[PDB]
Amino acid sequence: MRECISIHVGQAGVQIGNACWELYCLEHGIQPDGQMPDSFNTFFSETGAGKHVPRAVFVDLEPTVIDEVRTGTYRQLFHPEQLITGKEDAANNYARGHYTIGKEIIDLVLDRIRKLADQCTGLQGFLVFHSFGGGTGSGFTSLLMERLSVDYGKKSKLEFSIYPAPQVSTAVVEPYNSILTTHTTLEHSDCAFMVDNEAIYDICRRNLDIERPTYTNLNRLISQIVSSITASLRFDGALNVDLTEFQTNLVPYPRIHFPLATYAPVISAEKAYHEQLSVAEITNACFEPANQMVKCDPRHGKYMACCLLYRGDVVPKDVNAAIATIKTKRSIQFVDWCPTGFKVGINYQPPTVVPGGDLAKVQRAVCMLSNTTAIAEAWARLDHKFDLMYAKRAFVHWYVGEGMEEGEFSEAREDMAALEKDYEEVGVDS
Amino acid sequence: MRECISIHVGQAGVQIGNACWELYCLEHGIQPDGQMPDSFNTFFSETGAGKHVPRAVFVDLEPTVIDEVRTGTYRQLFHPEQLITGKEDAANNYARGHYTIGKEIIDLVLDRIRKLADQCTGLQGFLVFHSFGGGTGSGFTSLLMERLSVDYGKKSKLEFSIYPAPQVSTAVVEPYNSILTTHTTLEHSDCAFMVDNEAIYDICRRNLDIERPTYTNLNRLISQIVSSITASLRFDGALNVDLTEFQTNLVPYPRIHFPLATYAPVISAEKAYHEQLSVAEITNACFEPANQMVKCDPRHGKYMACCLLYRGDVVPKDVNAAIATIKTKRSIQFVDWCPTGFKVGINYQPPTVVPGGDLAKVQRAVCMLSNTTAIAEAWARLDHKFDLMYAKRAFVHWYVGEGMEEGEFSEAREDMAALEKDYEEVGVDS
Amino acid sequence: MREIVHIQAGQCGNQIGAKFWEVISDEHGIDPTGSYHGDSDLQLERINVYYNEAAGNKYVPRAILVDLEPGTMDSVRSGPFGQIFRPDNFVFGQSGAGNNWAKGHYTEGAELVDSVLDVVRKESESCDCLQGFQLTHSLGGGTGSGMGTLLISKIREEYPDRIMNTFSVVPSPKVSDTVVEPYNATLSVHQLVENTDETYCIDNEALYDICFRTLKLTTPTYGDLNHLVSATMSGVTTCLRFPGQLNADLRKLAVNMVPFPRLHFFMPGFAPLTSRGSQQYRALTVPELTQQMFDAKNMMAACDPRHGRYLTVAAVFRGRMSMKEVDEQMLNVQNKNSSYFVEWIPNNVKTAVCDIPPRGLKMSATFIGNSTAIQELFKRISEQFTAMFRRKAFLHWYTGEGMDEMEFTEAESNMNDLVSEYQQYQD
Amino acid sequence: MREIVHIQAGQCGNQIGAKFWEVISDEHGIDPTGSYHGDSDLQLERINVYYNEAAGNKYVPRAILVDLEPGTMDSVRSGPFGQIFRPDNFVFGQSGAGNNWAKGHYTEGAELVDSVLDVVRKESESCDCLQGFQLTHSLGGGTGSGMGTLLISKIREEYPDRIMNTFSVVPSPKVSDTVVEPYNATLSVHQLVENTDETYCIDNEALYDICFRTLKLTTPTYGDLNHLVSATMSGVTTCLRFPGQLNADLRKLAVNMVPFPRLHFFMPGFAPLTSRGSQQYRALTVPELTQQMFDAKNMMAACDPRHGRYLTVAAVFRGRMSMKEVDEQMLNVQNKNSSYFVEWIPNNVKTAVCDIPPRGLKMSATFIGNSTAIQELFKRISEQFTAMFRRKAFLHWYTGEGMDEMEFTEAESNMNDLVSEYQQYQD
Amino acid sequence: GDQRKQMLQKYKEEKQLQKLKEQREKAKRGIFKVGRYRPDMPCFLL
Amino acid sequence: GDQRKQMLQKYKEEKQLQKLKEQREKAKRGIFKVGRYRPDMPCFLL
Ligand SMILES: Nc1nc2c(ncn2[C@@H]2O[C@H](COP(=O)(O)CP(=O)(O)OP(=O)(O)O)[C@@H](O)[C@H]2O)c(=O)[nH]1
Ligand SMILES: Nc1nc2c(ncn2[C@@H]2O[C@H](COP(=O)(O)CP(=O)(O)OP(=O)(O)O)[C@@H](O)[C@H]2O)c(=O)[nH]1
Ligand SMILES: Nc1nc2c(ncn2[C@@H]2O[C@H](COP(=O)(O)OP(=O)(O)OP(=O)(O)O)[C@@H](O)[C@H]2O)c(=O)[nH]1
Ligand SMILES: Nc1nc2c(ncn2[C@@H]2O[C@H](COP(=O)(O)OP(=O)(O)OP(=O)(O)O)[C@@H](O)[C@H]2O)c(=O)[nH]1
Ligand SMILES: [Mg+2]
Ligand SMILES: [Mg+2]
Ligand SMILES: [Mg+2]
Ligand SMILES: [Mg+2]
Repeated sequence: MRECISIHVGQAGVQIGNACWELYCLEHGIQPDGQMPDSFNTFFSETGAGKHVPRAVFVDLEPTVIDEVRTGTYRQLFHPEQLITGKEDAANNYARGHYTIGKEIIDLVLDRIRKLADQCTGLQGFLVFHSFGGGTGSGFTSLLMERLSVDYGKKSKLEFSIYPAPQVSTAVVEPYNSILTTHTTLEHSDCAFMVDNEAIYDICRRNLDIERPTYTNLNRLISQIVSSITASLRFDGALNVDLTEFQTNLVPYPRIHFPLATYAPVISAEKAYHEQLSVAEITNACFEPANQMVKCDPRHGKYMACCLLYRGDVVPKDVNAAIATIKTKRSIQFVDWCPTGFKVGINYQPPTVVPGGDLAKVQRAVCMLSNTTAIAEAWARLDHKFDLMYAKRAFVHWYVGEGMEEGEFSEAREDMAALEKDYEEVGVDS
Repeated sequence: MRECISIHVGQAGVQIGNACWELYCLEHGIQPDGQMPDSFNTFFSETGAGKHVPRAVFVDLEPTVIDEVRTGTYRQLFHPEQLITGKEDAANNYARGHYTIGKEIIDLVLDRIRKLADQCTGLQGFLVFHSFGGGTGSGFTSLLMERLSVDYGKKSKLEFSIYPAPQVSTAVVEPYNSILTTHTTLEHSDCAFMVDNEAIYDICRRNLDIERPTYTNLNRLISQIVSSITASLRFDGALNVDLTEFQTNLVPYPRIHFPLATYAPVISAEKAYHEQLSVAEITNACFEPANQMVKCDPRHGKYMACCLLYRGDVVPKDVNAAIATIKTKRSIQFVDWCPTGFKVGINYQPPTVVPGGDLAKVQRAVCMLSNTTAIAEAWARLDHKFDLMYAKRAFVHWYVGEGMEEGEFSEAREDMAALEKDYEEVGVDS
Repeated sequence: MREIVHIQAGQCGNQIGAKFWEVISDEHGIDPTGSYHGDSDLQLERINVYYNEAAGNKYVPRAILVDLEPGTMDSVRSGPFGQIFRPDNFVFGQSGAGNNWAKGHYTEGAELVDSVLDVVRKESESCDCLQGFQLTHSLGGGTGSGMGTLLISKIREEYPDRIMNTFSVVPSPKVSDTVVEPYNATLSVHQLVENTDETYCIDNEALYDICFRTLKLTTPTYGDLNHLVSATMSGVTTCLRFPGQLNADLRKLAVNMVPFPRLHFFMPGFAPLTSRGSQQYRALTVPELTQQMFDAKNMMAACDPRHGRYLTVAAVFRGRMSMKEVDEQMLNVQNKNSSYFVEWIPNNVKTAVCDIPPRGLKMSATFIGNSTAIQELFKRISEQFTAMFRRKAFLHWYTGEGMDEMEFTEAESNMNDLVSEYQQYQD
Repeated sequence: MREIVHIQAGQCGNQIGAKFWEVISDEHGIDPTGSYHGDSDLQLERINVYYNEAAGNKYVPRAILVDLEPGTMDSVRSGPFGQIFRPDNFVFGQSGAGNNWAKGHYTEGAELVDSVLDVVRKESESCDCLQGFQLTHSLGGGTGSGMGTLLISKIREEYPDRIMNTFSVVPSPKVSDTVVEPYNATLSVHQLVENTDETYCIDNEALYDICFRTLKLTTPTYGDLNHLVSATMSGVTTCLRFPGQLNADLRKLAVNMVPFPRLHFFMPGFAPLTSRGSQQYRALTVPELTQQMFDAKNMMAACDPRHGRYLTVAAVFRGRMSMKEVDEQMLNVQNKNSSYFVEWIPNNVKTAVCDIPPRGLKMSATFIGNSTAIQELFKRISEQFTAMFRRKAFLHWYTGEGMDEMEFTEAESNMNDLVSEYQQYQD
Repeated sequence: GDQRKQMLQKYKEEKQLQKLKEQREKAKRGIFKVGRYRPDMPCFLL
Repeated sequence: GDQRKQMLQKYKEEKQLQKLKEQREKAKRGIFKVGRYRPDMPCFLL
């Protein structure tokens, strides 16, 4: 039971999914060919005799990142109907991902999702992976969200997204895609996690002292986050957390479902020896402003509810001690209407280390998912960039040329404005 | 006992019969020369010492396919006077196969069938294989139907036919032959099955991932269907479905006897490893419009009776579970006057795999024969083609030139119109 | 000597009878060859009630094997304990009914039924004093329903003062594997109402429910379902076959369970039924046997006894145990559940107790209940029949063999009348 | 004979009950396989109060294990003594409430509560003289709190004259586990006020504090906390299970500790509790047991008894003991602390003496105290709820399954009424 | 605040009414139960 | 609807008449049939 289906959309989603499934195969002992020489039933379906297939679907309108999987070392893990390719890439266009190209490939992926969810008996939700700025990862992700909402309904919809960085982004039309996809994210998603590329970059530069990190480290860190999310469900612990439990304890209002996932401890091999890593200090490091994996300032916001997902040799003793010490600190301050704002989960399974990775093995690991008002200012600057581009009507003709109007841009902008007002009015004292 | 005679007429009939007899020789262990290096009595009659002769007759007005059989691998299987051969083909002309060329060979096929039928003591029925488009497979098959009806009478007649597609069609004068042969099939056949080449190509190209399928793959699929139908006669299982039982359970009204065949699983060797092939998923796949053996949408119609033929490692438990799940789905419509609409047969013999075939070895197999109203629209488009060609009287002179009146075309048109009216009447609720 | 002649019709009846003869020969210690190899003399004391003395200390069942397909005869013969049967008793046709009540009752049952009457005659005068017959069949098909029903009519014409038990498997709305179940079920019920003394409405879906939830059986095949039916219809006649502190033959249960002639459709049951895991966590006492018996979930009918009133119930107990406990338990069931029992029949329960239990269990029980819940098991069949009959669906077949729509109308009328009678006596 | 039905709800309730069955099978000499291996006949003289006789001299607990996810059932079964439980008593769903009182009380818990009621009906009818039920659950969760509260409501509807016991762990501000603790705590305390006969206010903070300073245990996991709660439960029930020089079952404690029907929230305590280092430096006598049980440190609630007035106090002693010694100790406690005991009740301390001490201890006692100090335990929950309720925080979840804010409002009205009652009887 | 407490009393009354209605509906036909005997006390001369 | 039930009664009557005629025809000569003796009961002074 307790199944959860992973959906990977776009290049970012597909690569993060490749890292995630590498990590899961290492976790459960599955070789890349799909063999085991129980608890793996969460993500892997047992077929026939000793053959495990992951409960995943990989979709991209271009076939390069999927043909890498079809010819890579994990080519025998999936079967071809879990790896769906289009003809023309969305080409960083929300319009192409949502209306023109997304329409002839949505039916097949929804059929695959239906066939996958029929096999599961205890489906807990969906883990959807995408990027805001990507045309596929915005448009087709939004289309798949609305189809899943009208199809499955009450099933939990958890998604991970790569929120564009304040200074760094590889696309010129990035804010358009971000606003366009978030206008439907606000209602078709139950809990959306954002991970910023600049934050992973400088976390790798400082904590892991990697001078030249690529997207491989990005996806490995994101895979560690998702593994810590699902560890309370793929193993056993003194304190278990389920996905619906996670939503209930983390989402205070229907429109406030955008928590910040931070992970600790991230250290190289050489710095692990000199540190006697206790639960208290990694818990403190989770609240440290430079360890947040979104480039924002928690000091300038208020924490609303944070979920603490411990794994390894962790006991409730020092967890409670660390939480009390965090409470006694005035730099980290919570909202007045949430006297208890800590959701706690302890798992006995330690985080596995993938060969070739830069993360050193640790007895204890923490993945705090804090819902805070400090993320409003990131969307504030995103709105500023959107307004700067939209005043001159730049790049709008590209979206209009294939079935979109200015009205959708205006309504998405005012929807984000209402969201900003919502964070402002929930962060205020009573 | 429980013998059934297979009659193959025309090129399509002869080639499908070649596939069928290759499959049956593989099923019972009969070597191509007719030797065993019981349960074969349904189709093979043991002659002399260790020699098995198929209970089949191969008739074609053209010699080419029959002499291809006479010099092929299975030349020793059939004795020559079963393989009946004319001089000139019907040449895609119903009149040639019915009145001029078919009348000089009809006595020989009838007395060969007589010599083949009095030999067996428990003759169950006739399995006539033909095609609607061809001149022989229409005219001569019709003539043989009247002769069998006036001679054998109450004995069952299961007829396999190839139906022209909306697009895939290799004969210009095809609709004329199709209408003319159905005008007699309506009353001289007990349960005429329906197969469309375009749908079989579509199934092969999506499921069996064959880019370039030929007629041999098509006949392999059709032969698998026929073997699944006759497995109850040829083997033993939890539930046994006879031919008369089949007709009683599938045909609600005397003129509505045109069920849609389908098969599941139809997958390649590389596909079967990853997929978990349970009873529920193949049962769902039989109702998938993508897997229909005829190009028509079951959604636009409503089911009237289904004959689930299970073979392999199948238990009645999950068969009942799958049928209940099918009942719960709102997309699969059933008529109100059929509260129970699933005739179920479970057999122990798994489907044998032809060496060199495209199908994969599977533990379970289903051949679902559904008497649906979706075939009315395929008949309607065939009727539109027929009367489009008839308004200009094109190709009519060819039929009139060799003993056929103008009135028979109009009377066959009226008969098909009455058939459509009957389907519409039985579709409406009460 | 209180003799029972067993008849099997159809594949379902033949397989259930094969398992019945399996369990009976196990109880009386008859080996596969057909010779006695038991240890207790009580096995041989009443061996005649189901068997015939052959030459050389060999016992042959008093069973008649009827079908229209030779395949089931071959399958029964090739199975275990299949060799004990007399080859003469195998009466089989060659065509098969094909789920046609009309065929098996009028067309090809007409010439096959004479041989069956000849064989059942020879068996009837081969015995000292018979009390009746035991037919096993199913209602969904045509051979079972039609053949066994015509056979029942002929037997009751020839033997009208003898009992007639029909352990007839009835169709179910969930487990429906033939399309013409309503027609055959209604036509067969039309004459089961008037031509038999006790009918045990076995259904497949309740057997599947027992195997799923009670037995915790992962993959129940037909072997387990037939095992359940065989155990129950062996416990019905254990009083005939074995000594007991309170005896009850078939006629006595017929008297105590049939207040009015048309209400003889009983909902059977068995106890104890445990999974392998819960075998050692369960005490084996009379109160828990009673608990399992009167559980509406343990029934082998598509009926909820909570939806109606019990007219009469029968508890044919088995094993060494006390009459005080058994009878106080039956009394207690009647007292605290007076709403679920009919009020104009005090002491709704009849109790029988036997000394020799089924093999492997130190005590056991067979539940038989004449409840008004059977009305809705017949209503579902009646409404499916009515849906299939307004549109004349599938009727060209049945009309093809001389049957007319008037017989369908009278069968529907008779079933509706029986449902009305059960509703009337439910109040 | 005065038997008790034990029920576990949620993960915390299941684990605490599992440790309780561990310690009580150790006390009664039952091995993990369920076969008696004790030495004294007193271990079987009253074995029926908790264990049901199974065939084969095997004992099964009268326990029903309830949760909304199968993980806790699998963890309980796979652990030690997990094989002793009856498999059908494992009533589990497939989703889990997800820290939602609504999902545990109305939507998905209420779907599963019917099976739990059926199993507890089996357990209550199988036994001769039932006296009451025990339920172990949390208050900050959705499964435990909400679903066990629904279960208590159903049981009281069905068994209004049987006592109700509930060992409830309540949230505390220090060890705050979830974010929706106050909602579930208030909604559960609401119906525990009128449905439970007596409730024990346990919390994880006081148990951790015990393990730190009294036990000197460096890294106490949840097993130690469950062991403390299990020891308290066993000490409460020992008068039923074992003899003594002055017996007091749960009804005696209820009538001597509940002066008014809404004041039945107790602070449990156990003596002696020692570190391994300090075991040999302490005399083992009644005065030091009495000083330990009355210490504000030994309480199992976040409640300082010095801040309130003891209404009634129960001290269930276990061991070979003088009665003069215990009685003089109670006089010294009630006289040196005349300002800490309520003044309109003379004899605030009840005494019960059992002659069978726990395993490994020659003398032990259990402290139960009905005090006005529960008022601040309720007030912290109430003020946390209020802080979360002006701003309408997390109410969209609970409103999603079909409640309204008026239900919450009447819940805090009830809790504030209870707080005012405790305050006004404190004076 | 008086309106709020009046609405609270009305809500409590409605809940009590529907609970009593459900109890009345349930009490018409008790559920099927089965247990041990509970024999009646013997009568003595007095 | 009364016509249908009258026709049903007529059909039942015709079927009963045919069945009675068949029974009368059969009863004229019973089938050849053989069993055991079934000895007569002894008579006693009374
Ligand atoms: N409980 C059981 N039901 C069975 C068994 N075999 C068949 N059946 C049920 O019997 C029903 C159909 O009746 P049969 O298979 O006996 C058909 P019959 O041979 O009587 O007539 P035809 O085969 O149509 O001539 C259908 O519901 C089957 O599920 C069995 O072993 N056990
Ligand atoms: N004293 C103990 N406290 C426990 C134990 N397990 C959990 N808890 C505490 O109880 C609280 C968690 O409540 P539960 O896990 O019982 C929640 P439940 O399973 O009933 O609801 P869902 O998790 O929403 O299904 C939290 O304060 C935990 O620290 C245990 O074994 N002992
Ligand atoms: N963290 C992380 N981000 C990635 C990775 N690959 C791509 N991205 C992000 O994805 C954004 C662009 O979207 P893509 O995923 O590359 O493309 P797409 O989703 O297929 O949409 P199209 O641009 O229309 O093809 C970039 O701004 C990157 O920040 C990756 O491996 N790791
Ligand atoms: N599926 C399938 N269809 C075939 C095959 N061979 C022929 N056909 C169909 O047969 C139709 C034409 O009839 P034929 O069988 O070729 O010719 P015929 O039946 O011998 O009649 P004549 O043309 O007069 O000789 C075509 O439309 C084909 O679709 C085959 O091997 N497989
Ligand atoms: Mg891309
Ligand atoms: Mg040709
Ligand atoms: Mg049959
Ligand atoms: Mg839980």
